[PDB]
Amino acid sequence: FAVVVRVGIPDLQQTKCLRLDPTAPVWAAKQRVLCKLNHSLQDALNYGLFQPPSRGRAGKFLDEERLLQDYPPNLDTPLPYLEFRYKRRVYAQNLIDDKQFAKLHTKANLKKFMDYVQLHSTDKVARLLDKGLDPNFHDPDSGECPLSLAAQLDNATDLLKVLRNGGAHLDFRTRDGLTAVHCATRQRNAGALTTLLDLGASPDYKDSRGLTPLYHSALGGGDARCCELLLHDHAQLGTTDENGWQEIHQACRFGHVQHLEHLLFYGANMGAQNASGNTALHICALYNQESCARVLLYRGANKDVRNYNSQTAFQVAIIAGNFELAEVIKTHKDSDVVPFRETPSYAKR
Amino acid sequence: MTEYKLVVVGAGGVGKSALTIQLIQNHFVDEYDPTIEDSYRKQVVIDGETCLLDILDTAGQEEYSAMRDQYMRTGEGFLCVFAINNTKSFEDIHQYREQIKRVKDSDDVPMVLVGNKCDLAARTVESRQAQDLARSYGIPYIETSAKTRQGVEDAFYTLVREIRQH
Ligand SMILES: Nc1nc2c(ncn2[C@@H]2O[C@H](COP(=O)(O)OP(=O)(O)NP(=O)(O)O)[C@@H](O)[C@H]2O)c(=O)[nH]1
Repeated sequence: FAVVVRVGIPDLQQTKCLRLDPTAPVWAAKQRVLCKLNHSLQDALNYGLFQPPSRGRAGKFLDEERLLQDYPPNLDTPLPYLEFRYKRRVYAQNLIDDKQFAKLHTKANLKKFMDYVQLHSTDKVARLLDKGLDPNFHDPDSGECPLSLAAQLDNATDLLKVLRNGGAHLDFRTRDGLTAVHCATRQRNAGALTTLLDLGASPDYKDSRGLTPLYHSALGGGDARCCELLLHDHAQLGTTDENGWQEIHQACRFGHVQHLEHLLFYGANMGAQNASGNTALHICALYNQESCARVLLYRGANKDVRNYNSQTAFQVAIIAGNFELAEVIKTHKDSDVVPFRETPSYAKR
Repeated sequence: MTEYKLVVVGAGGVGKSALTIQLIQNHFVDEYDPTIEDSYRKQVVIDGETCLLDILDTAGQEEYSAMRDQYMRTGEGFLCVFAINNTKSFEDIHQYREQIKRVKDSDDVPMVLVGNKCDLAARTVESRQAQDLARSYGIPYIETSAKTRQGVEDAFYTLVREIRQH
């Protein structure tokens, strides 16, 4: 259970004592800090828990997806001490003129930098980072950050590696709350997604709404390679939206049959029900997605499940006018089911 | 410039958090949020001098009674807060005063006696009894209401004045 932690917020000139749960993700502790600060900070999602530089150690941001227990507390203080800091560029073992740093980060120069990223001018980007540019910023018009923009370009691996070596945070979110991993996934940029994961970016990053990149892929459809890449890198399944739709519910509503098959192969819970009690098969019946319903039945979905309206998938299909789909459900027999031959293998990193 | 460490010391639900919010954020906290330990810093001008205030809002519950020793050592002055409606808080002030003296190990520590919830109609603590207690202690007594911001600036500024004396 939870422990008393002192969190310092230097931007607010405040300290707060929170109970934080070490057996829960850092993300969860961050949420608790944000709540108790009733006065919302600007671009709050970018603020992160921070381990202050101690003796013979450097300052580091806590990993959002890692459990809080992974960061054992400094014993220097009577209570454990963390800070809540904006995810600014870290110039570890770097000292530069305040005005020179100010000159580097002018609106014009940040726009120039974003132009270099867009033009794929890797060497010019690297030289500016070498001189101390902080890549953790937003373009005013686009709302993109350098890393999120690079993640949408072809052959982005060079830019992504250079930006990360130059201090770009992998979880820096855009004005809309999306990380670089979200952006690569949405654009179906498999090369950029693979490099982000190779660089240590988590596959479970949450957006403003709490939806992960994998969830976005299921909503988006199209080339299913990115979906598979996330799942292969141990992306977590079973994320829900406000109405309790999981990834398979979304894939089924829109007929994204390739996304569905990947999700099912990697262990998605077929019996998960949303707020209405509808399973993925109910969703197929509601939206007349016969291609998806066949996959669900074939892989062993339970067709007997009733929603909270006491309706089976079959009954939902009939009520919706999907008579051909309903006959596929009715006609199906248990002997038809073929369980997956092989269990998934996952990426080493 | 000077830095003054002010510690708000008081029983649970006495208005310590509400007083601190009024001085710093100029706003009244309606709902009941229990405190463990909260710190605020503010730049103010008192008697023609600009001074940084270090304000420590402490926990009224005995659950976090462990932290009491550390904050009493660091803080230069204390605001002992009791609710005018609640008699228990008034009686608890003696314990806090003794602990401050014991940890500080000095007869003279800057202290200010605050009676909160002045606005509440049903007052179970007379002004005179509080004034008598203040006189025995040799420190000022202020009646402060966080809801109307009445005397809030006076109580904190008075304590800064007490700190200046020693
Ligand atoms: N009318 C009135 N109500 C107050 C005043 N101060 C607090 N309250 C109300 O009564 C409750 C007690 O205030 P609060 O600041 O939580 O007490 P505290 O001094 O922080 N004690 P602790 O933090 O240890 O729980 C609050 O929920 C608030 O709504 C006050 O000066 N006047």
